[PDB]
Amino acid sequence: ANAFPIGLKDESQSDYFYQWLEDGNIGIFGSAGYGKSTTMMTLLLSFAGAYNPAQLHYYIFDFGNSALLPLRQLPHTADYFRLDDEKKIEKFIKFMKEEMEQRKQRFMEKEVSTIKLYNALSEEKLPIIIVALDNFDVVKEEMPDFETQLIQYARDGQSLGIFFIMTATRVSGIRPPLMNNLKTKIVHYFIDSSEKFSLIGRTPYDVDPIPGRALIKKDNAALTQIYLPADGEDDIEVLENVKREMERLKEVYQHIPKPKPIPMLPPRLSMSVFTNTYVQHRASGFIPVGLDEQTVRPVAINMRTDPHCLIVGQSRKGKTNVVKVILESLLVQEPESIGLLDGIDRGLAGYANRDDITYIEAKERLAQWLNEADAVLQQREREYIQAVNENRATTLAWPPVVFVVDSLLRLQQETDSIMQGRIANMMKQYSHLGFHVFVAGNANEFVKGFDALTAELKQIRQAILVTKKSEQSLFALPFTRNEQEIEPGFGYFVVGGKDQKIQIPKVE
Ligand SMILES: CNc1ccccc1C(=O)O[C@@H]1[C@H](O)[C@@H](n2cnc3c(N)ncnc32)O[C@H]1COP(=O)(O)OP(=O)(O)OP(=O)(O)O
Repeated sequence: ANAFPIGLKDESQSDYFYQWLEDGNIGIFGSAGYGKSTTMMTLLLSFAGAYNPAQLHYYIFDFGNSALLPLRQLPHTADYFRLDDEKKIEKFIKFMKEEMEQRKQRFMEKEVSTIKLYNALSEEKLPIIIVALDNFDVVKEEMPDFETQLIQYARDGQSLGIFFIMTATRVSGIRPPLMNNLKTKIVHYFIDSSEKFSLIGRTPYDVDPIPGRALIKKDNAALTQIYLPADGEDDIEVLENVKREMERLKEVYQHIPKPKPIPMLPPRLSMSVFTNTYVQHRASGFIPVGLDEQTVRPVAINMRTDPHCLIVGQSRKGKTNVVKVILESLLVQEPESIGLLDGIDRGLAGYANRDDITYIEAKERLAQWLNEADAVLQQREREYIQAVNENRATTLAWPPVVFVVDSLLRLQQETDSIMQGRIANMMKQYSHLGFHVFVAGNANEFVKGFDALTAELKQIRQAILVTKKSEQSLFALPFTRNEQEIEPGFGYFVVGGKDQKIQIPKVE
């Protein structure tokens, strides 16, 4: 449970025990082909057998030669990193900074120093995070940014319940801060004599003749034979039984929730893949518009609280795509009617033939749809008023009567003062009775328009921007000089003052 036996000490004989937490970070050292990765594999499997996946999280950085590739199958492993996975390692650095910062807040909120205290008092436990790193030499030379973070994890992490394990072929070159934080040190055979001398550490010879100066030996070193991770007579038999060992851990920890992999944005994102894999909420009155940039989770429009939405931007392709993302997501719901007013370019002609979609082009056809829409909304208004006057609980949600517009300029041309005022009144009257409006156009069109219809649209506080925040005077948002360019399938989701970057999926 606590004392993990990792090897047989040379002197009957007793096992060398590694105390949980107390013995701190582990530092595996030695020349090539002397059991650095086996010691790594023995440690990680030993801890996995005692603690749950929910209690113990691994993040294996295998930069050696795929020696820790079997450990990828473990339920304890959150993610597995290689030298080629640079973008994944960069995100991990961001993840740990946020995770450590969040930990420090929770510790300070409940007035505690160590993780052992926090988990004891708090009912919701935090997982122990071991950062396994095979081959430190390659990190030392080729990855100085990651090296800086590894020193921070070893120093500050242990108190927050974030331990660190690493193998290294050349100790001469490792910084004293990193070396000192490595509490436990497993030292395998070395070829060079100079490499051994540095691992001896402080001795009574280091003590100068000064009253008060002294060496404090906590515990003596021990010559130990490290156990193999599984029984076997050769490398293949051990590797086979190591696989069989993990199959048991998978079976034993079946109901225990597994750790989340590091969230990553795909290079290409379609609507079909977005709806199937990522979108796993499928709630009524929620239109998923795209994945968040940082967290990589579906962001959605709450139709009950925020019924209307603007699609602002210069890009014709960008706006039209966002309309299709909304139309596709609206079809998953059970709408009463959808009045699609397409622009002068007939881009959304494919949605015309589909069910529950009235394709609008001329002015006369728009008037017919407004009559059908208003007739339904008038009935809902009666049921709402009758419910309040009879002291009854009002209906929570209705089938959405949506009015999608691909072009604001086309809407103004196809309507007059009377018809524009009618639509504006419908928004004022029926916004709480399942009426929705999705307009698309340039930023200046909303601002320049002082007509009855456009005056109502400019007051809508929710929007999907497919343009820069600096290049619009509609929503007062935070921005800077060095703002990111608006590439295809990228925009901002504005709602209730706040905003966030999102990856908008392409509708084929
Ligand atoms: C990943 N290699 C193995 C995994 C399980 C069993 C054997 C091996 C193996 O390749 O054979 C060697 C010993 O049998 C096996 N071994 C360890 N302890 C042993 C022990 N107590 N008895 C017998 N063999 C042992 O270690 C191996 C040499 O060191 P290793 O490759 O583990 O690490 P490294 O090369 O020092 O560093 P890196 O992999 O990062 O380059």
